[PDB]
Amino acid sequence: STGSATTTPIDSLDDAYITPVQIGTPAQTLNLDFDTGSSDLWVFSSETTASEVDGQTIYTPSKSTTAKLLSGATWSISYGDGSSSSGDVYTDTVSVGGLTVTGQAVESAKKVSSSFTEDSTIDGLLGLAFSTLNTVSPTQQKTFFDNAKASLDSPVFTADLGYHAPGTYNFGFIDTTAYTGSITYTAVSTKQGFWEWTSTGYAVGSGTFKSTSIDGIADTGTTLLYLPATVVSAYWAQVSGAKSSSSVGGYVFPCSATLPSFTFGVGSARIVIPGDYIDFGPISTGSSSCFGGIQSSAGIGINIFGDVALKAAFVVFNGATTPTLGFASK
Repeated sequence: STGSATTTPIDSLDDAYITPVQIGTPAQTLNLDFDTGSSDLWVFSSETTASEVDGQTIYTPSKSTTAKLLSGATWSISYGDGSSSSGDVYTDTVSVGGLTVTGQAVESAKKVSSSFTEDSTIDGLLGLAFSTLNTVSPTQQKTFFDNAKASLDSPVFTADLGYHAPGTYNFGFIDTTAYTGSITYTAVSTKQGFWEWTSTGYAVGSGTFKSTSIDGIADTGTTLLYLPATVVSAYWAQVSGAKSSSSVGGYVFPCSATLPSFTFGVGSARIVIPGDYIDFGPISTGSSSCFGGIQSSAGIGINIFGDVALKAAFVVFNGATTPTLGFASK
């Protein structure tokens, strides 16, 4: 089997992407944030505290003839941005782009933090990291991809995120019309539960490539590109007026600037992020100070290849017995 679904930016900055997902019988369609950096499929629901729902579409398990309470199971998750959610668990039928999994754990939110409430466009998350990070207790649950894997034509999914435009998540096949050149594959460590790999270096604009190993994660659920302080300083030093602002919480630059591109290495190959992709717009409405799309990871503890980086490529998440990542230009 295969699946194919369109993924759409939630706003004009590409802050996140939503993909429609069918849950239950009859289908309830919710728009979920596919997140290769976490491993829980959780949804706003009829159980979510009413004051914490503001415009989201909810899953109502009592209206699904295939929903079953997973007795005793609870979940609770906290993300790198300080947001969180928690609740109980049902199993139900879940379909993405024509690919159907029965018995998928659907984590029903009883509580969500303010940032989720405030984002009416995101009805929940669909985690695509390794199932060892799933938070369900006392019996850890499998991701949608893990449950679908055996049925797929090939044990893979691909992320093709758009710049200010729709893109695609495919399951079970490589669309060879969706990229240019060849796909370069690179080793993955699953030891932290992430799609964790080592970039071979970087360049700023037309500058020379610096060979240096950068360990990080491919994370569709993170907006920006977080890299070591040395790398980020070298980038922003090429932008007149750019500075790190403790009050704003990162590098900012004049909105009148034209930004240089940023290149990262995948083996001997190179992925170029156009400068425009690094502009995240005014820090506040109407400001002439703009927020940078490349930020320091020094306070995180891990480097993060988020959407800024991934949307410059066609990305293969290869869930074979030994997992690997593939990157192609597009």
